Amino acid sequence: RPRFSFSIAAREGKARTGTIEMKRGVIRTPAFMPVGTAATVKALKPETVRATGADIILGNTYHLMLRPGAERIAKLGGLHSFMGWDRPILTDSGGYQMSLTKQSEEGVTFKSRHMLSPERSIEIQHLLGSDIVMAFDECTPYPATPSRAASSMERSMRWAKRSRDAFDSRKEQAENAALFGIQQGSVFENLRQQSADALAEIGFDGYAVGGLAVGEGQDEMFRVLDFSVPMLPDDKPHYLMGVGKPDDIVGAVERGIDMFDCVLPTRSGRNGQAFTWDGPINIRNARFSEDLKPLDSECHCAVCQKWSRAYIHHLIRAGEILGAMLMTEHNIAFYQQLMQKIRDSISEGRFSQFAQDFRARYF
Amino acid sequence: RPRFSFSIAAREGKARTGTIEMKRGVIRTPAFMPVGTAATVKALKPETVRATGADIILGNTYHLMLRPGAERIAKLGGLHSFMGWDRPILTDSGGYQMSLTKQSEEGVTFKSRHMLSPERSIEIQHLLGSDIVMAFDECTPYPATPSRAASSMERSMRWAKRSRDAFDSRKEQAENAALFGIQQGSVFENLRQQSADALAEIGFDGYAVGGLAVGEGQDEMFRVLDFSVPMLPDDKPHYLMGVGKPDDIVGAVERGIDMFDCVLPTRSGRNGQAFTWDGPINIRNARFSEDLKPLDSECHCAVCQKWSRAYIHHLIRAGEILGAMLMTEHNIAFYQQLMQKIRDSISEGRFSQFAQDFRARYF
Ligand SMILES: Nc1nc2cc3nc(N)[nH]c3cc2c(=O)[nH]1
Ligand SMILES: Nc1nc2cc3nc(N)[nH]c3cc2c(=O)[nH]1
Ligand SMILES: [Zn+2]
Ligand SMILES: [Zn+2]
Repeated sequence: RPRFSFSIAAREGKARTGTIEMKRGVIRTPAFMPVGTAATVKALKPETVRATGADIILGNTYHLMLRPGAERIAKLGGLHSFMGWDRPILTDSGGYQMSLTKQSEEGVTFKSRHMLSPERSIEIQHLLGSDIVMAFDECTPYPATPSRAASSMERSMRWAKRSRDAFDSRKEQAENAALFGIQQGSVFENLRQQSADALAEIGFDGYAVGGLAVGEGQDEMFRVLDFSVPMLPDDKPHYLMGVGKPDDIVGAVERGIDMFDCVLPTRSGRNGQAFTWDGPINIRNARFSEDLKPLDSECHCAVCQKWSRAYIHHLIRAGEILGAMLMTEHNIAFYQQLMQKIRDSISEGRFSQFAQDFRARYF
Repeated sequence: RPRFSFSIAAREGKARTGTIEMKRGVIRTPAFMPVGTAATVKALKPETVRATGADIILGNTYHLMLRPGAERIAKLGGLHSFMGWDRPILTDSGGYQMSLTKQSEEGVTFKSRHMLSPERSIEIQHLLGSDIVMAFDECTPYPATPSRAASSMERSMRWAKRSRDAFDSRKEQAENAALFGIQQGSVFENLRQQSADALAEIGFDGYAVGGLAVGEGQDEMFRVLDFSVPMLPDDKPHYLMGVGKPDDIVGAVERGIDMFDCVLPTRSGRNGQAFTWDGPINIRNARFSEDLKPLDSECHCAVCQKWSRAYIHHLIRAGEILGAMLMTEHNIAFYQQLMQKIRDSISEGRFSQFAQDFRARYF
C-alpha cells in the first residue's frame, strides 16, 4: 500500500463510500473508530475489536503523554506493538483533551506540569507511531461569541501551519503517516469558510470538522454541517470528531462525513446501555432479569449468538467484569454493523431509504 | 458417558492421575477448578477458561441463591446455559460461605433473610443443574478445641446423611449428577478417622477434605493431609477444598489429592500478582515498566504470546479492565500448565523429581 490514498467508490447526494489505503491497512468509509484512550479499547482485546469489523482505532496524545509516556512507548517499539493492534491508529492531538492550564500563542501548559504545542504534539504522535496524525488545535468552547470564536479559529489556523511544518520536517513521519487539519469557527458560517480556506491553502491528507459534539445538540450540529462540510476539499476524507449516537452518524453521513469516533458505545456499554435497532435499552432494568432474548434480535455479534439479556443483566448488576466485556463487544459490533449497512446502502444507491427506515424504527 | 466413573491410570507413591467421566465431559486428574462464584470466572469468557485447559469450574450455592436466585436460574434453563459453560460444574454447598447467622441442627439462617439446610442446599444445587453436588456441612473454624471440633464434625456427619437422602430422593439429580461427602475433624487424627468412617458408611461418589485452608499454614495442612487422605476410600476422588498456591497443590498431590479450587489465580491476578515458574511477581512494581518480556518465559498462554510485562504493568496501574483480563487468563493458564505437568509426571513415574525441581526453582 501507499502512505495514503483515499478513493471514493460511490456517492448518493452528499454521502460517499470508499476506502483509505495506508501502509498498515485499508479503512472502509464511512468508518467508525473505537476509542482507545489509555492504549486499550476498554474491556476488549485488540483481536476482539478487529472481529467486530473495526479497521482503525483512535488514541489520544494527551492521555498517553501522561501515562505511560510518549518516550516510553517509543522505547518499547511504538503504540501498535505495545497494545497489540497492528492496523492503522489515528491520534487526536490534545486540542480537546482543556476538557480534563495556561494558554499562549506558543501552546498550553497544564496540570505534575506538562506542555503541549504544535511541535510537541506532532512529536508525541511520531513517538507513538500514529498513522493518522491530527493537527494541534483549540476546540472552541460552546457557546462562543463571534469575536472569541474568530480569535480561537485564527490561532488554530496558525497552529495548523506549524503542525504541517513540524510533520513535514520529520522525514520518517512524512513518508509513513498522514496529517489531518481541523476546521474550527464554532457555529458561524463565515468563520468556518475562512478556516476551510486556510486549511486547504496549507494542504492536508484529510480534514476534520472540529468544535462540534460539545453540547450544541443535534439540530444545531446538523445545521453547521450543512454549510461546513461542502467547504472542505471533496477528494479528501471528512472526519467529524467525537460523533456520536447512531442517529447522529446517519445524519452526518447524509451531510458528507466519512469518519467518526466516540466513547458512547464503550462507556455507555459499561454503564448498562445496549444499542439495538429499536433504540437503546438499559440492561440493568428489572424487566430484563428473565429475558432469554439476545441484546438485539438481528445482531450478528458473538455476544448475541451466545448469551441472554438475563445473564448480562445479572453481570452488570453484580459489577462483574464480564458484563463490561460483553456489553462493549456488542455495542462496538452494533456500531460496525451500522457502518456496514451505511456503506452498502450508499454503494447500492439506497442510503436515503436506509436512513429513513433506520430512523423510523430506532425511534 | 456414564453419570460418574473415576479411573486411575497411573500412580506414584500416594499420587494418582486419571479421569473422571461424567455426562457433560471428562475431567483429567489431578484437576484445578477455576472459581466462578457469581456465575462467571471473573474477567474471562467461558471459551477462554476452556482454552486454558480447564475441564470443570466451581460455583457456589450461597452466592447464587442470593444473586440471581436459584429458582430464577432454573427457570432460565440452569447454570450451564445461563453462563455458557457446557462442561461439568461442581458447586459448593454453602457450608463455608459463615465466612460471609443463626445455626441449629436443622440448618443455618443468615443475613434479607435466608436459610440453608441439607435439604435446601441439595435442592438449590439441583435447580442450578450442578454436575458434582457437595454435601451440606459445617467448615469448623480454625483453631478449634477438640470438643468443638468433635461436635461440629458429628453434626456435619448427620448433615452428610441428610444430604445423601435428599439427593437420592430426587430421581433426575440421582441419575445425572454426583454427590461428594466432606470430611471434617479439624487437625485431630481421631476425629478425621471417625469422619472418614461415617462418610464411607454412607457412601459417596467422591470425598472432600474440608476444614483446611482456613489459616493453618502449610506445614500443619500437610501434616493433617498425611494422615487424613489415606482414611478416605482409595478408589474415589479426593478433593481438597480451597487449595491453593502452586506449592500447596504440588504437596497435596504428593499426599493423594486429586482435585483443587481456589480464587488465588483470579483474585490475585486482578491485584497484580502473576504466577511464574520462578515464583510470583507483582506486575505493578516499577521494575516492570519497560520490561518487554512476557509474564513468564516458558508459558504457552495467549497472553505470553502477545503482550509484554510493560504493557500489562501499564494496564494494571491504570485500572484498565484489559489488565484484569490478561492477568487472569495467564494465571489460570499457568495453573492448568502446572496440573498438566503434574499429570504427565505421575504418568511417567517422575513426579517426585518434578516436585523437587519445581520447588527448587519456584523458591
Ligand atoms: N483536537 C480536537 N479534538 C476534538 C475532539 C472532540 N470530541 C468531541 N466530542 N468534540 C471534539 C472536538 C474536537 C476538536 O475540535 N479538536
Ligand atoms: N463446604 C465446604 N467448603 C469449603 C470451602 C473452603 N475454602 C477453603 N479455603 N477452605 C474451605 C473449606 C470448606 C469446607 O470445609 N466445607
Ligand atoms: Zn450483539
Ligand atoms: Zn502466560
